[PDB]
Amino acid sequence: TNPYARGPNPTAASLEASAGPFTVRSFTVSRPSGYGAGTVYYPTNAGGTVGAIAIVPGYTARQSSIKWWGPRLASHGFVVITIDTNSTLDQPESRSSQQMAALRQVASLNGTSSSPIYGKVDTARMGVMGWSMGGGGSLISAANNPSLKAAAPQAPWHSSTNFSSVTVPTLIFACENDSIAPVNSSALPIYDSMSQNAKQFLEIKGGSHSCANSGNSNQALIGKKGVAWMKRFMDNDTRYSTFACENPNSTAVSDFRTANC
Repeated sequence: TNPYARGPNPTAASLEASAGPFTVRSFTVSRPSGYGAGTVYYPTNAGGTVGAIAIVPGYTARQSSIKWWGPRLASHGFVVITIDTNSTLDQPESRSSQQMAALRQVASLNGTSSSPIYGKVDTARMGVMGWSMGGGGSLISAANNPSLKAAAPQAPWHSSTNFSSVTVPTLIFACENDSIAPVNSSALPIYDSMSQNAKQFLEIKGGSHSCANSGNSNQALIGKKGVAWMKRFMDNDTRYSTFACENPNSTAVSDFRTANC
């Protein structure tokens, strides 16, 4: 039996719902270590230790843009830290460093007896997500730290599209009508560069650059896919293999690709 499996067997309905099975609480990081600010979301009633995920916004943006992932993922059995960067104008390499610093501080808090997440984290199982430059930072993080278990950036933005070094299972959310980081010059070339890993491409039909942000109108589908990918790869949880790897065959998806899943 898989020691990392948490929660009831998934259904499409349970993964499309606003909340998973676990109760979620959150706190503000008192003294952020290597990044600007953070909120930690965590399950209060998981049956074991859970992996941790660090999420980074885009240029000019703050936690609000990516906050919805905090409760959505934590309610399925993850500790999620959403960050503000040291500067809203930080570039992808700095964003990646700050994302990894946030994961490090989650590990610090797991070993800090006063913290609400004391002993709640399996520090060997971690994932990275983020929007635009924060998505590029997620891909840099994965390239530089292949022990990361999963990556799921959204509408990624990076000066290079060559991520052939990435061996981490990577799901790329993309937005069809993105005019900031057009799919044809950013998200798709990034996807196509990745040759060694489980990978997936999910493009939201008609989506603007903010199509996977807080307040999007596709939270059932996007949330199902993000949770399923993290469950399958961070928890080795093959109960999620079909949800993670399937084409959802959805009229809301204008481009779907997957390989080695």
